[PDB]
Amino acid sequence: CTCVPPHPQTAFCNSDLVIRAKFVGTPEVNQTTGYQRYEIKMTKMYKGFQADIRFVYTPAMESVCGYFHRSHNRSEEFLIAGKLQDGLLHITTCSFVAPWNSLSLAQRRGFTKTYTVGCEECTVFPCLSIPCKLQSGTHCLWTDQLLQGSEKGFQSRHLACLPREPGLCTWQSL
Amino acid sequence: PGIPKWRKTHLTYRIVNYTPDLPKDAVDSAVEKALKVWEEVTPLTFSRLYEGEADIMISFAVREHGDFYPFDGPGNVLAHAYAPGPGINGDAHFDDDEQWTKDTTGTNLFLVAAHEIGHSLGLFHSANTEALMYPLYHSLTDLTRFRLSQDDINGIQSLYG
Ligand SMILES: [Ca+2]
Ligand SMILES: [Ca+2]
Ligand SMILES: [Ca+2]
Ligand SMILES: [Zn+2]
Ligand SMILES: [Zn+2]
Repeated sequence: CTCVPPHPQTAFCNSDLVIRAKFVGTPEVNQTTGYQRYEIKMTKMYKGFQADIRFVYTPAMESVCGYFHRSHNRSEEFLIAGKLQDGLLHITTCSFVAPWNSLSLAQRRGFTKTYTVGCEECTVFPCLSIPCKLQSGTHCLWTDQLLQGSEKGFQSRHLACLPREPGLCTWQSL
Repeated sequence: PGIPKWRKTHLTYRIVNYTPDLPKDAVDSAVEKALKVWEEVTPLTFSRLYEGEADIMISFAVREHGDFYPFDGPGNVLAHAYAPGPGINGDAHFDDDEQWTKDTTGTNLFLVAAHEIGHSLGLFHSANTEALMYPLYHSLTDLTRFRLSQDDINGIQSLYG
């Protein structure tokens, strides 16, 4: 399973559900769907109030993009950003999932109130190669991966892609 | 328990689907070094089939494509694959809603493909970011001297010696 991890903004905007929760148990594997399930408890909800949820579903094996919870729960709260498919919260290897306390303030702000600001006219665009190519005034080029080698970098931890005026989005600080 | 590995050293493969992103010649080349990268450090071998059932079946697809795990259009998941075994086990799948490239100016088939083959051979994801078995698309400046991580090597040699 090969991913391009997304920016936190992109995680937020394109997730149906964004919650903070603790993993409470071992995964249970449901053959019949090819998916496994983690029992969580939702400690706050940021996106999705068109729901009340206490399970998380992901594929059963790593190779096919299944998420394995490394932590064994200090009662770490985890930020989970994922899709609602047929009532169920779904995540994969590629989904944005991370311990809450490891996020910067700049990310906590944003997930709380600042990300939804640029959600749907602005786009964060991942740069693979370094010609890169900007698509439009509404795209921000995400260069953390190329420049510092890992998506856990500056644009991702302190910046968001917000409007300046209509037709123009720009990297902006939280 | 349960440590999946091919019990046969001599393996077989087939490119069944092709992407339009690249020439039909490009797709093939990409796959060859993908396997040769593993072949180099193991006693494995690979033979190509153009017909019928190969062990590792290579496919390009979009969204629903005959398994439990729909692709998700442009981005995010680029590909996935299956551990050794019969049938869909061993196969590898690629999301054609990506733009597969011979170079790194997009999503490099060779790089993605060799990672997924590693799965088909029985390896899991690594936590080392330089490892080919790392799940986040690396995308590097000169494919010339891409090298197999030592983790990678140890992993595949631990399975096949
Ligand atoms: Ca995809
Ligand atoms: Ca197979
Ligand atoms: Ca394509
Ligand atoms: Zn993988
Ligand atoms: Zn598939």
